[PDB]
Amino acid sequence: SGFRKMAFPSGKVEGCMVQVTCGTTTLNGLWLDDVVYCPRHVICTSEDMLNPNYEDLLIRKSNHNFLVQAGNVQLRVIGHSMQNCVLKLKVDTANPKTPKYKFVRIQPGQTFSVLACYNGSPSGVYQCAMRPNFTIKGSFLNGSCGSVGFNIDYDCVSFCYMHHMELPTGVHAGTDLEGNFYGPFVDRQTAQAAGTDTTITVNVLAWLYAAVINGDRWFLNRFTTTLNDFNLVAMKYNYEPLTQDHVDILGPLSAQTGIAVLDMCASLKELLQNGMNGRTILGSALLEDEFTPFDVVRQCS
Amino acid sequence: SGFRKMAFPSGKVEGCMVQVTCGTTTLNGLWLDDVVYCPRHVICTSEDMLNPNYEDLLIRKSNHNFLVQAGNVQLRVIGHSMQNCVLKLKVDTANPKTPKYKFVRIQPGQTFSVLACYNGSPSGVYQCAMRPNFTIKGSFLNGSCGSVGFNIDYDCVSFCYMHHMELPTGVHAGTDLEGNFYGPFVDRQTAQAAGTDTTITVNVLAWLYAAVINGDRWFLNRFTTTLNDFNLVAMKYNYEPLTQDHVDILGPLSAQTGIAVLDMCASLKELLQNGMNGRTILGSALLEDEFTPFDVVRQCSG
Ligand SMILES: *[C@]1(C(=O)O)C[C@@H](c2ccccc2F)n2ncc(C(=O)Nc3ccccc3F)c2N1
Ligand SMILES: *[C@]1(C(=O)O)C[C@@H](c2ccccc2F)n2ncc(C(=O)Nc3ccccc3F)c2N1
Repeated sequence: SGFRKMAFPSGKVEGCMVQVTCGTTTLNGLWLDDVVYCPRHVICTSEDMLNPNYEDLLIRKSNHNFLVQAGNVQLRVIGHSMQNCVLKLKVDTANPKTPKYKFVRIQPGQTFSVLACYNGSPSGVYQCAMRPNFTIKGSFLNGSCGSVGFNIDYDCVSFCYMHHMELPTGVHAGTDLEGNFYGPFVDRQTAQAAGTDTTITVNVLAWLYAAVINGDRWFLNRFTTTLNDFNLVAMKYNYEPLTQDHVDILGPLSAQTGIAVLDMCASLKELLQNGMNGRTILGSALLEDEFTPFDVVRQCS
Repeated sequence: SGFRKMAFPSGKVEGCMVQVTCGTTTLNGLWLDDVVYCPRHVICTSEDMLNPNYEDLLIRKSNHNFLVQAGNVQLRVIGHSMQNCVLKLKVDTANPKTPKYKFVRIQPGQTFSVLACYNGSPSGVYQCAMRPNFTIKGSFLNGSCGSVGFNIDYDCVSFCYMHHMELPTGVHAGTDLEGNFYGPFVDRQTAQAAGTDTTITVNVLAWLYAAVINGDRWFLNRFTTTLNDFNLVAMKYNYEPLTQDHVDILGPLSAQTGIAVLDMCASLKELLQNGMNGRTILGSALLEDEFTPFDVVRQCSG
């Protein structure tokens, strides 16, 4: 029993973290096979980040203008390229600790573990959700760029995120491992608007099932609802619309608890309209939306 | 910016997790040098846990009755001994992945990372606080016993906790790495009272400092208090009394934010007496106490 925000064991990813330096700038890199991936803004100086011309800046750089360090040992760059917003520094030696890996571009509402790093060294690990507005609510300080997000499937590491910036509003933005930003963000020191964020409805319902499995049932009510009627309330409270796909994804949790998905929706409608009235669910005074149905199943089983 | 419950990277601990089987019972073990550490209840059957005589049960066990497996590598058990509530199985080979380590008995209020494991395989990592009543609020299922809690200092792993049981109340109990339980708990399937739990006051104040560093300052007030005055409110609200030692440990955060500790105490007093009025602090509608002043410094600067 007990329900916790749980990150994946980070060992397979720790062995891939390197320090990347280009002039005065030092950030983190991911060494997989003979390639080191890192944010391309590593090639920018203070007077460049307002509107950098990355193609021009990268031309002024040579393979030897990048110092890559894995622990104490220095790696040698034999070819540099730019793929969207990521720099790919090809090194002469393959990382012997390269795990079985995949690059995946996750969907909003999905979760992953962040291995926060500083100077190529892992500092901590925590679980994040990709918000519906494509930002993440992380914990990042200067030097944390190049830190990655990932999921594990048995022995396969699926890398899905690379940290690129903290927006002026304190929220975090980054790319997939092909350098494509999640959301409308760009790699420049400019005020950028994140969309209106919404609550991940299917994740709140999954967490309500996690609470039922762990003994917290006070919120289960005599009322019920329809999918279209529930969405009327959800739209008022800035919750993302619930589809039949979301109901289907919730099927295994519904079966384990004996609680119909629409009945759990009925309980959630009353929690939104009437609030929690100073009560807690799984140790929280707010409705939690950063656990997917898969996160609940794998933690409870 | 941002504030999160952050665990230590678990790689150095993953290389130490093994599977330990004794008859039908399988749980996790910790392999450091040529010793495998695990809960002594591994030698019990379902109908032994009511009141086991561990010394008598262990006498019926020989080295070959313990099957120890690190991945697919089978370890050969050449010695066995019981130290308090842990079994120490001597194996014929040193773990090549043994990191630099220490065994520590943490104090109540201190935090640590838990690497939850099943069948000797790691499944997740999360941070826990050793509650003032010596329980932890974790996430453990059947098969999780033998999972460890730890802290990392540079390259050194300080193992502080081994999981042994979930009480009927749903909370978790275990030992340090010398097999001494935290709290009054025993390793038997019996109803056991965890005392009244109290809130770690120094940790709540540290998190209020973390909130101010992150821009959350609505709760800051034009009031001040004294140590004894604050403590009359802390005793009313089941918060542990604040001492000058806690004040001193908060020193760095007070210096960084420019907010005196007794002034932060006055804000906490107003929050205890008036609630949060439906507002949030660092993404929470509750006062948080599972972050120490060290956890705040490591994250807010580091
Ligand atoms: C990242 C790096 O490590 O190089 C760090 C990251 C950052 C900075 C400060 C606090 C947290 C945090 F995650 N970061 N944000 C922005 C940038 C950057 O290179 N440029 C920049 C500056 C200001 C606003 C937007 C922007 F893109 C970095 N660098
Ligand atoms: C642990 C093991 O893996 O052997 C598992 C742990 C447990 C059980 C169920 C849910 C969560 C959880 F952490 N556990 N709790 C108790 C015990 C045990 O061996 N005996 C027992 C049973 C009930 C209460 C106390 C008690 F000691 C285990 N074993």
